[PDB]
Amino acid sequence: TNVYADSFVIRGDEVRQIAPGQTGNIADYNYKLPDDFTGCVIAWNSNNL
Amino acid sequence: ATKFASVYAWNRKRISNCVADYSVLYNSASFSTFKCYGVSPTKLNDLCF
Repeated sequence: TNVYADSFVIRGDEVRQIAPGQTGNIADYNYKLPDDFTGCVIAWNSNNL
Repeated sequence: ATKFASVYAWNRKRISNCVADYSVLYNSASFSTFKCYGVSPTKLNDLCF
C-alpha cells in the first residue's frame, strides 16, 4: 500500500541493533523496529562521507 | 580494571550481597557486544540470583 523509507546514521557497531526485537542504546532510545516488522534494513559504511 | 586476565587463565569474581542496575551496563554505548542467553537484558533488572 505504501513503503516507508526511514534513514539515519549510526556507528558500525550499532547496525546489529536495527533489527526486530533488539535492545541497546540505539534500539531502546533512538529507533525501535516492531517485533513483527516486515521490511529490509540496508546499511553501508559512510566513513568517506 | 587497568589490566585484564589472559583468556587461558581467565579471572572469576563473585558478585554477591548487592544490588545491580544492569541497565547501566546494557544501555551503555561502550560495549560493542552484549549478548544474553537464557535471560533477556531488559528483564534482567527485574530478577534476582
